[PDB]
Amino acid sequence: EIVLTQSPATLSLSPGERATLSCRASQSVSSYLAWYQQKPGQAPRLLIYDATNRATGIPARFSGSGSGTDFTLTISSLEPEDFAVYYCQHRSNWPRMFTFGQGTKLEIKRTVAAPSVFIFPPSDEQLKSGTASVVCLLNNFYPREAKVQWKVDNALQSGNSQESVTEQDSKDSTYSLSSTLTLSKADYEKHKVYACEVTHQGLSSPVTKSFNR
Amino acid sequence: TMIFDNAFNCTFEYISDAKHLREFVFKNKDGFLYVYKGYQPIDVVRDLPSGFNTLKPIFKLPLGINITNFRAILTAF
Amino acid sequence: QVQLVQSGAEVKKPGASVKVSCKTSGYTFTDHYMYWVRQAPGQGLEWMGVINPDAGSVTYAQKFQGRVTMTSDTSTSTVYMELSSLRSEDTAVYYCARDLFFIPAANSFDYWGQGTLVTVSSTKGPSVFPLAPSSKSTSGGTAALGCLVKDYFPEPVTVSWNSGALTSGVHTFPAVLQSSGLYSLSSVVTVPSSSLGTQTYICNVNHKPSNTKVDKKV
Amino acid sequence: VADYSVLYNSTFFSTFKCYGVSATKLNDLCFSNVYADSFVVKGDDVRQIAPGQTGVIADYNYKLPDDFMGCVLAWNTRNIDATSTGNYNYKYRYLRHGKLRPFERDISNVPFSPDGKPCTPPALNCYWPLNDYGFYTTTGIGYQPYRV
Amino acid sequence: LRPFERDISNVPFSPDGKPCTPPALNCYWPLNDYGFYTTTGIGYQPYRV
Repeated sequence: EIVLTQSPATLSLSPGERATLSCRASQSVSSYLAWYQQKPGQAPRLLIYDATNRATGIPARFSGSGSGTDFTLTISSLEPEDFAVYYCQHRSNWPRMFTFGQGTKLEIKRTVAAPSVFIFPPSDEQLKSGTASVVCLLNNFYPREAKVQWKVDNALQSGNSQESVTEQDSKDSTYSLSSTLTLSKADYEKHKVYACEVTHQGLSSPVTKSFNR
Repeated sequence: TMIFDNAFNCTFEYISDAKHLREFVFKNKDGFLYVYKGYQPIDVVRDLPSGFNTLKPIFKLPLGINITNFRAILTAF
Repeated sequence: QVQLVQSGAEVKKPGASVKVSCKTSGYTFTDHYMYWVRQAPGQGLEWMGVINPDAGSVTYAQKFQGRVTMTSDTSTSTVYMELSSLRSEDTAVYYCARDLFFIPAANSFDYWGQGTLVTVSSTKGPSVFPLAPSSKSTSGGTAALGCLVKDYFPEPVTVSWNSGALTSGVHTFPAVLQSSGLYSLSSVVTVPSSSLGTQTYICNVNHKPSNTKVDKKV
Repeated sequence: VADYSVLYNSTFFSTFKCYGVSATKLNDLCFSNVYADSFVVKGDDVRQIAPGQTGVIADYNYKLPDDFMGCVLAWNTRNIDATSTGNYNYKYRYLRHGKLRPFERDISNVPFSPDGKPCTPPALNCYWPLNDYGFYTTTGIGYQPYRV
Repeated sequence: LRPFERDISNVPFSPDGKPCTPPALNCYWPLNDYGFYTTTGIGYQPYRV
């Protein structure tokens, strides 16, 4: 089947500029391409069908183009309620096939903020039941790039750490990250100095916060 | 050199250690490799000489392998 | 107005069959192609799943050929999907969308449904474990708290602070699938250091399937 | 159980132009469900019914998709559905907001108007959205009733 | 196959020749996992023969 490849896969722009979304196929397919607009949390919505006709309800700011193998989506004016992921669907001819792409995120461009570094030591209530976990707070950061690494006696740690990132806020246009280091009950008392390494682009030096038990 | 190429999935290891006309006939039936052997002192170098040369079975290793080819004769002749 | 109403959540064992419907209304449901999609968490959806409601012709994908079987009902105007051999990577939200063209032709999707969250795992319960408000990490004039919940897979819940009183710092961290097979919810709040001790900060759990509400003070 | 044999033997077809696949593959490949159509064009409207052609009939009367797979069957009816006194029995729509979709039905008799405020048939800027063809028998080869 | 034979292989499957890649349209994997569980009926159970 014809696969769809998206090289950019991301587009960080400000409300008011023009979008440069792309959707490239593998072979020399026809113009039977259709984009979509799926708001995170809501249901997807059709944007442009057949790559040459405007759908119903879509404003005049959306206008797609492309022919054969060079497709692009050019938005006239970006709107604050139009920042979502856009998927393009490619259809075959004979065996009623339909193929989809990967999607391109459209985040609102904002100035690089300093990620607030905070660490929470585990409470005595969780130590009685085992599975001690340390949480490191990383909020108020624009770029989705943060390497959260623990310092197990001036060493590294991986595999037992899972990170969760929230969506872009609508008030301050910031993100939130929370990492959890899954450990054991008998293993927490083996070490005393626990630190959280924060690697951010806007920070000139990696901020390291530790606590003494 | 073809033996030491790769040993990904190996099984059924069986090493039996201890002019000229040595005839061999291979038969694969129901997953059984029948091997026969026979010897006859000849002197002509043209082709297979006349005779009967009753063959004797030597090995009957099944191996459960559907054999379809045979190659890799000796070299340095 | 054309609208497609689906069912709610449905948890199924790893090996049983799932039956999810797709009720359509607002138009003449006689000549219209019905499709089915399911966006996996982090991944995407790629398969046709087109079924003819009027006739008895069905079409499946290549990866899902004998595992999914669909049917239609011209009387109730509602299609049914039957996906057997549920794997651990198919637990996502299933959607059913119509087509822009009629049965002889084919086009993109125009009218979407609402979603059907399908999960294939075991069930469990949450546990409210408050964090520790360390006074050493209070640089910046403010402080921080937390209501980190333990591992629990079914999460049709929402968090707040003081029954929705405080609306400053309500960023809820999404859950992640740990190695055990459950989800863990995180929720912090940024409050000034001057309000430490005076103002109360107690999260509220509204887990309906478990019928348990534990309110623990940090 | 189709045959596809009563169409290749006779040669009374006006324009036997297939689309999508060839006429030879229609006898071997299986079909899940077939759909037939029936309409009468005004002679010179056969060329407009094609995956890519436009005009006055393939825009708001009978839309054909660009990826259609079938065959066009047209034949003259100058003696079966023709009348010397008048054949005012077939009409067509020529006023509608926006083009239609492939395989659509727009059976209606409401008046036509650019903006809203539904007007009456007797008006100054509002007229009937349909008009009779007017098939005759003493005209040229262009104005002839063809059944497609 | 034939009686008492083995067909250990992992090449892709295709009706005609022209050895294809696992990502294709008419070429699929010739093997499939069983999927044994413990909360099923008496039919879908692992039996060692």
